[PDB]
Amino acid sequence: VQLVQSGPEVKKPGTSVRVSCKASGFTFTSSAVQWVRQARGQRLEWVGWIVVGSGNTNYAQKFHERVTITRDMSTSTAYMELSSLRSEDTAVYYCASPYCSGGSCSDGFDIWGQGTMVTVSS
Amino acid sequence: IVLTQTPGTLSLSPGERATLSCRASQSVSSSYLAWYQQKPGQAPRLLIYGASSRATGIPDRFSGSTDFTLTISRLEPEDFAVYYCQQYVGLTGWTFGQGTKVE
Amino acid sequence: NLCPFGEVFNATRFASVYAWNRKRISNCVADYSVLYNSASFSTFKCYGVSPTKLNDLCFTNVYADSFVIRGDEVRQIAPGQTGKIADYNYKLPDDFTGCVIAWNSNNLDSKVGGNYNYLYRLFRKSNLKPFERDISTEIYQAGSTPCNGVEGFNCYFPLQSYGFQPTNGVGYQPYRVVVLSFELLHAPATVCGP
Ligand SMILES: *[C@@H]1O[C@H](CO)[C@@H](O[C@@H]2O[C@H](CO)[C@@H](O)[C@H](O)[C@H]2NC(C)=O)[C@H](O)[C@H]1NC(C)=O
Repeated sequence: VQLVQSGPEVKKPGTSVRVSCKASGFTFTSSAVQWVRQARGQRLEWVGWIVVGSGNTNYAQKFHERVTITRDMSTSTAYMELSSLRSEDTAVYYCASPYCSGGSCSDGFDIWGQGTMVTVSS
Repeated sequence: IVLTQTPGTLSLSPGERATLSCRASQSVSSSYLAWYQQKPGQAPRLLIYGASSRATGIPDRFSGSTDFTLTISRLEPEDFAVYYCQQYVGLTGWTFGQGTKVE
Repeated sequence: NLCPFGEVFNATRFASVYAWNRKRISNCVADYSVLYNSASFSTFKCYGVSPTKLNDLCFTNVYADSFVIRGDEVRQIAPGQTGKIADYNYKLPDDFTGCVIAWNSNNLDSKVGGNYNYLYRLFRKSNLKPFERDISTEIYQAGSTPCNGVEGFNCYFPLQSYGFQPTNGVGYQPYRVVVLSFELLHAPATVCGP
């Protein structure tokens, strides 16, 4: 039971970044994935979440306009893309999900990815 | 919503007990509030969910409870970490508190 | 006195798969050869019966269970299968007898911008029994906490729509599916071929 996150990224200001998390060991298709980001030395900020089965998404108002979360059942993978990157966006992004087995899921986000640094720079 | 997490820093030696406080700006369902522990350099893990229930793997050193707290019955060297509260109420507007650093 | 297949196959609207429309056919002549040799179907698969001998075997009832699903899911409408449709919307028994008929209706059902009037069940507490029709809209509780009518974490609306669009690849195009279930009971056997 793990959630394995993609590697680090370096992007220019104004471009988009694609980050993803591949689930294994649990019923990914019955779970939900939330994304948060953390600047170094700062608090966790919530970005948004997706219900894996439904494909339904909700986003924090701060990023809403430029953030999209999707998923693909065939690879048990959740994806997030943040458009129009700003220098201030530099942060470590994390993904998390509840543990699901059969028809039952846990009541909180027990499974966390490792975190990927995304750098916005010249 | 705004979750106010206090103290900024809690200084307390090992072997002692501590209480961390996350104050909601409104009444919220206890069922959707949770506490996380982030050992620096690592992704956070769930400790308490539903305000009072222990997450799997959480020892009796910890327990749960607008005023939500994390109860630490006793501190061991590995229990010194930044603790965060999270609110899952509704479909959107989920938030985290500032995080309490316990030393 | 022919059976009203036109009312099933040439219907303006089809039911969502989560709430399939069961039409009972009785006391009539079922000219099955019209359907079989129409060559307008992409799928015509018979179980327990030979597709060219359908006229000779009489049944107590014929049930036409009509619904819309997407192409990739057509393979789930079969006995012994599992999956989102096979388990949560419409399940056939392992000993199912009858024929599964389906055709590509992309140019009829897809809309510009997406036709979202067709729904299927994603979340259910358990799998369906054969021919069970569950049309409840109660919020699914994935966790141990009651939803109390409110959607949120671990609280999901059980149904989701199909995004049927004119630009979809075949696997995502809509198909109209009619399953003709052949039931033989202690009965006079009223439906036969010509
Ligand atoms: C649905 O309607 C179509 C159109 O009327 C029917 O197809 C016709 O059937 C007659 C009789 O065999 C043929 O002479 C026509 O050439 C067919 N037209 C087309 C376009 O195929 C069809 O049989 C009807 N379906 C059912 C179940 O009655």
